[PDB]
Amino acid sequence: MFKDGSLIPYLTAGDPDKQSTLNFLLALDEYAGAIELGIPFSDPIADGKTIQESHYRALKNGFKLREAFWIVKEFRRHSSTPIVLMTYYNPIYRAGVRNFLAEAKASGVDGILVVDLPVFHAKEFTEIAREEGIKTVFLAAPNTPAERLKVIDDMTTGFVYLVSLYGTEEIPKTAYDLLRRAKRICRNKVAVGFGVSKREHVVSLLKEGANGVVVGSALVKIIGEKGREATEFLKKKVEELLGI
Repeated sequence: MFKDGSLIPYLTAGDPDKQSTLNFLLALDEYAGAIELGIPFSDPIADGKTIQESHYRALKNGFKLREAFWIVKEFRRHSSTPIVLMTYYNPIYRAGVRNFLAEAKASGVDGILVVDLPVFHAKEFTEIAREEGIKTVFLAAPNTPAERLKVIDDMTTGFVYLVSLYGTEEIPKTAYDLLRRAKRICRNKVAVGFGVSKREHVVSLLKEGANGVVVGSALVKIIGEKGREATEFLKKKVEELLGI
């Protein structure tokens, strides 16, 4: 869904507010090959400490689901950079799958990632997504075996997203091992969310086969620290990670 060598920012919607989120996106767009926009959820059990707290912040400040389409729609007025919406199933199941996908498609979303999509629903989800024009993005962790990777790659229309809960400040062997394994199997492009935070992390991961590197924790850390004034700080962190 993005160019090879891409840096892919991840931001939580409504952290600290939908307005600041828009500002951050517009500020990082020039460095982004694609963008992941996260929908805060009450029980973000799949996320690491940093991202979990951004979910809490966003919600505390009173974020509401569709406030995410506002961010996208507005962003679209300025950019055409691919946008991937990341969410938990709950919000979508409760709000009607097809209805959500359709609305997202209208707001300008290109692909969706449902962190905890029940395998029991995977198929129907992928089909509805295809009918609504939304590309799919599936996750795989260090404990995802070769056989599951294949099945994941086969249902993926957007790209395969590899993560590492591990954190770091070096990238764990187990994470490199996952990338390596994913490359010998996936036909789709793969992006990695391994909690990078240093230029060597970006250089290394790209060199090792990552089509794109996601950058979330490093950005969300700054945002929870600088609030609405995090903009320029984000630009510098991204430039540092880019070597510019």
